[PDB]
Amino acid sequence: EDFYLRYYVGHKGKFGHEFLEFEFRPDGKLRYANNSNTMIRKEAFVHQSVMEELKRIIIDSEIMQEDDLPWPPPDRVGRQELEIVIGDEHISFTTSKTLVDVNRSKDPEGLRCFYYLVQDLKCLVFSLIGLHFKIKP
Amino acid sequence: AEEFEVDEDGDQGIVRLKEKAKHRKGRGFGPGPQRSVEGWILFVTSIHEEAQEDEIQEKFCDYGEIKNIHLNLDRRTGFSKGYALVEYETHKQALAAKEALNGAEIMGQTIQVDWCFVK
Repeated sequence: EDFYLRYYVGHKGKFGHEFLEFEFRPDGKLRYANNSNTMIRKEAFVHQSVMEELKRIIIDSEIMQEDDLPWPPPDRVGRQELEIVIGDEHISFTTSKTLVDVNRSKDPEGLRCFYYLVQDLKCLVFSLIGLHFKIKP
Repeated sequence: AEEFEVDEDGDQGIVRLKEKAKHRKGRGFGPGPQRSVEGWILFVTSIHEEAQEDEIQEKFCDYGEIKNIHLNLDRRTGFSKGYALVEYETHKQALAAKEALNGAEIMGQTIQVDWCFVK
């Protein structure tokens, strides 16, 4: 009832739309979408404890205190979006695709945190989807 | 594959939630268990960071035949995240483990056990 999570990474262009995206809606419905280039569209409801786990992971990462202005912006090579709502706070971060790169950029600590949180979240989603439907990236 | 069902209620639940938010930032602004394909999955939380699959496999194995166990590790620290997906062959086994293990402990820490997917 008070949590929302959305992650997207991909590229749109003349050869179509290449991307991955998952959304955890407030009522616990998980939507998983993946465009190769093959296409996967899957939906399922996760128990409240999965939702609370995600909330915990995010809170522990402390990504909510970061900001994306210092980060590389999205370009026409790729783009990623991390959108989260936890109580009163709402973030909708944006940057390019994806590590050594983050280190020599502005706010390496923040971009590193973003990087690891995205890997931890992907990991949970891949486990949920992989096991519940027998699928994968 | 299959197109997502239209979901007006859900779509508007998201709207309310987002419009109730009083702190914004980012360039972005610019009941009832459900069975999985090969069995029943439980979601385990509050797992000790020093715990490894072996310990999970061990404590859950007595309740039925475990088809899969995902004890994901933290991507930065290498320790385990704090959660795990345990999949049993039957609903009975999964329910038994769930009733017996929710509240139990692994490496001295209390864990919680629930259904992973619902209806």
